[PDB]
Amino acid sequence: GISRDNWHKRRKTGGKRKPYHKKRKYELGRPAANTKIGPRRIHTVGVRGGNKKYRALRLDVGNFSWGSECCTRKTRIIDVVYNASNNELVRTKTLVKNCIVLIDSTPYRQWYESHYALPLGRKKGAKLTPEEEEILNKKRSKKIQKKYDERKKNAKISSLLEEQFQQGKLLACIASRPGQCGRADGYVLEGKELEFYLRKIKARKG
Amino acid sequence: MADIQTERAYQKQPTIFQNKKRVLLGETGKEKLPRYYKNIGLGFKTPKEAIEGTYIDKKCPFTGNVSIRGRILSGVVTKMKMQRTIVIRRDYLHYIRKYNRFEKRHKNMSVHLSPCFRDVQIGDIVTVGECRPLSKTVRFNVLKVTKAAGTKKQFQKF
Amino acid sequence: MARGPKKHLKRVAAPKHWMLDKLTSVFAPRPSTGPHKLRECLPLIIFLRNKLKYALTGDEVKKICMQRFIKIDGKVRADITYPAGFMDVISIDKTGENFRLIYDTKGRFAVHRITPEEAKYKLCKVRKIFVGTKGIPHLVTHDARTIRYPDPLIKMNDTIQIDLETGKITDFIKFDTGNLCMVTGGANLGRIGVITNRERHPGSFDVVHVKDANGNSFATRLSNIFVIGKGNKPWISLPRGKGIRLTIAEERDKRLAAKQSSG
Amino acid sequence: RISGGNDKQGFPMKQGVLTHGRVRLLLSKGHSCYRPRRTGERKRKSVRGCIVDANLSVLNLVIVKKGEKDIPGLTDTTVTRRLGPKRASRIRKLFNLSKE
RNA sequence: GAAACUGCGAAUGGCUCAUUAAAUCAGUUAUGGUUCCUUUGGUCGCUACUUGGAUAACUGUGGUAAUUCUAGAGCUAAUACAUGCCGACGGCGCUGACUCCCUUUGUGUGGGAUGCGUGCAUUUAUCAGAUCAAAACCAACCCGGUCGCGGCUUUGGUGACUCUAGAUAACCUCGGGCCGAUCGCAGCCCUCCGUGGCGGCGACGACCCAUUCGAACGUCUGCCCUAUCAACUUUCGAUGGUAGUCGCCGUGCCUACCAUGGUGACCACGGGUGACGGGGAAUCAGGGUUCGAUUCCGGAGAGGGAGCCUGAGAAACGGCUACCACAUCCAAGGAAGGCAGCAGGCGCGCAAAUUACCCACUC
Repeated sequence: GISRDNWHKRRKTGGKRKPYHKKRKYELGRPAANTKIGPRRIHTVGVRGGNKKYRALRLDVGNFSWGSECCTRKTRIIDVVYNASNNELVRTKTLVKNCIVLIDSTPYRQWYESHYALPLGRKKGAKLTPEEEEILNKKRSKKIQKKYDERKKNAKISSLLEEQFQQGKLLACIASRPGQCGRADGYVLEGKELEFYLRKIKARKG
Repeated sequence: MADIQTERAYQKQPTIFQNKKRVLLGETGKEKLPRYYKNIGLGFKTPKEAIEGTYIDKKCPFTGNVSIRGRILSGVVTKMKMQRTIVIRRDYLHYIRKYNRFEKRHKNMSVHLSPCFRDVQIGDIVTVGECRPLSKTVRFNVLKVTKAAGTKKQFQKF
Repeated sequence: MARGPKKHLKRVAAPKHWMLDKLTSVFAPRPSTGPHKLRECLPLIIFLRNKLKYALTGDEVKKICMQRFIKIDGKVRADITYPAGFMDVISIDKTGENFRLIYDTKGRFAVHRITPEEAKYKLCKVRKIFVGTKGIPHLVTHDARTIRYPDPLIKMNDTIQIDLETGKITDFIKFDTGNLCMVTGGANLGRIGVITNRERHPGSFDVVHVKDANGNSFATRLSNIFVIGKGNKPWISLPRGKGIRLTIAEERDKRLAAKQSSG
Repeated sequence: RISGGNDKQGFPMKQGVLTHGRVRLLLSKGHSCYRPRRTGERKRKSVRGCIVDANLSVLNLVIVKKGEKDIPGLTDTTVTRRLGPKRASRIRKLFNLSKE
């Protein structure tokens, strides 16, 4: 049907070539996955040698790494915001490798606040004191405050992330192939990559 | 030089990572990027401009994702209107055995030329080795450039 | 068309060293898939029918094997086209005799009878060294045998000795200058000599120079050299003619002078 | 209960074809009205839809509840010996045997 | 031990030469850019003294002019199909109520209640990988010793890896990765009288390495006649760049954006060929000319084009679906088809054998 051959097309000189044989089965191609945001729908295909391949049609969740902090957790996927290859892919919300996405900040915030014994995403006292202060302060015999200098002297986060945590969403990049692995999975944007894509997002519409 | 992110997607070397911890540098600073590079083997030497440079090129032999294997060849630089690729000419004699005499022939190759070579000119001599297919018509990559066994660029004092 | 693997062999396409006649047939035995390459083996049917002559037809070979009489490397084999090859031992316990496959100096397998205490071991050339999970070291031989926990001095191109009842390593010979070897491919096939120089090239093939007992010199690609003894002495018994490769004029003169072949 | 039938020209009825006409379907392993001669075989052949009409050669029917009267031969005749079970748990399940 | 279910093979062999001029093919090299039934060698311990329901052969009743067409009813199996323990968790890292000793903290300790994760495969992110030349001060100390001097250590391999092995945080495929609810011969040893087991020989099966048989894609050089063929290709992808999709994998293979390239008198581009390529054959002082459909090797195709199931392997035709050309049977509703296999026939033409016997030999 669809095929990926080299012989249907012309040579260096601009000259044509005639067909050598009928279409062979090892020259095959197949339609694209076009993965959307939505509750899990995966289908499987048999491939050359009798092996199996996984094709994701809908995904709602992924695995993401905050490489700066050595933290990775299972996280909800919210939206797609930039695509370097084609604007119709963000207009129709399709998920592919090196796409830029928004993810839920919560499991990183909960890891940080319990690891460093400090607040992160907080606005004002009404969202600090009335509950869950007992995550931050407890009885800690000979481990109370000064021994947390192992934590507190390296706790400060970049200003570009502290502005994202207050809105409840982080920017991330997809590293897996979702139409081939069945998974959507990647890493949190940081530093000069975050400056580059914030300029590109703002310069397109804002 | 001062900017390299001229594309719609961010440009970086794979296998290099930048720490977002212990970031203080005071009134001055140093390079946030270390550089990846490798030895090619076969008695070739890596150019200084690959180690001291800041360019991104995935098809580069010294700083990218290619393996040099099989045949090593040479030819004369003859055209360079494409970007990061050039055309070289190879000339030879063919024997026709009914007569006891030779015939002159040529072929052209398109080859990939990275930054780190930046003073090449038409009529220079270039050495190349095989790769995996790099594009439709490209199979070879530049390992060394020279102008030995010939006249100077400008006057004899060059 | 060719839609999958082939399973026949024409008799004019078969390996020259089997010495098959021209006129009995169209086909030859296709060697069974196994430890040795199709070009480099001797099918068991050609050894029993054509070399030893214990059977007049392929059916008389089939009813020797199905009685469980034939052992190769100490294991009973019922397959009549099994690919036996260099350094293997064949034992026939019912007639009371043992053989080893070694090249004649004209580049073909000799019949070579051996004593039952020499039928207990074989020599193996090393093909590969690698490390598996939990850091365990592995070895691979020229006949597909895989060994765990080899001695850390055993490197590429070396020769190891194994006992056939247990399959474990007993002793080894290093590849270095002055050791005795046999040639296992090319035009020099079936010659014996001492290694005298190795010349190396980065990419393409290394070349070894070898010296004869009579002082002749010859060379080949490194893939054709098999080491068989530390210094001057072999670890195996050797066939008539001992790898010396005399020329056609010397061979004429001994055939006239010795009056052999019932003169 | 109505269990199926045959058309004129002998074509069978099959469940799920919602018409009084006949149709041609590409049949494959696991459908009724076909028996494959090779692994992976499919063949296109004629079948009749589900709706009952005057056109049929025969209707198949099964008695799901008996009346008070007896229909001659069909409902007088007592059951045959069948064949007994062969799996061990099946024998225990028939005779209510203990696990020991 | 008929039949039937299940497993394996049917992708090899045999036939022909229509298409096809850098294509096929030959010599030479490469997968550090992939896949691989079987054979051979590694590997095979993070209700359980044995689970579930349901069909074929068979028995019984039918429909159509007709086929290796099949429908309704009554029974019963598994190495078919689907579930799922037991045994051998006793892991080691991270938490740390409390507690003890020199020094209230910090900082050096040894214990430690209690939670969480903890085989190999799979997806992503991070860490480490040790070796070199020469001195002088300072905080704190390894150690020989005590209130300033001597002396050092740790997977493997290639010409070359973003290799192999190792450590950390998570994922995990489920109905949609592995870790045996299977079969046949001889019997055994005992806190032992038929019990707890442990065990000899196998047979079949399955995830992962390495082999063997290959297949696929790529490198360099090699071709018959023609100018009454001189310029050609180019978002209708032509040459190249960046990101991606698809695929067993490299790649304009395809999509979006961008650049303006690529080949030619050393003959491109176009047309012809009673053109399948090579090993080879006839003739021949020396040099040549002509031929090669044809038993070995490589390629292509089963009336003409196209699409696809099953499988490790096919875009298969002694498999299937449709259009186009032929054409057989009919109760006019319908059903069935492919000799460039072996014999045999018609047509063509100057032009080519028997509708014989057998698996004894070679495989």
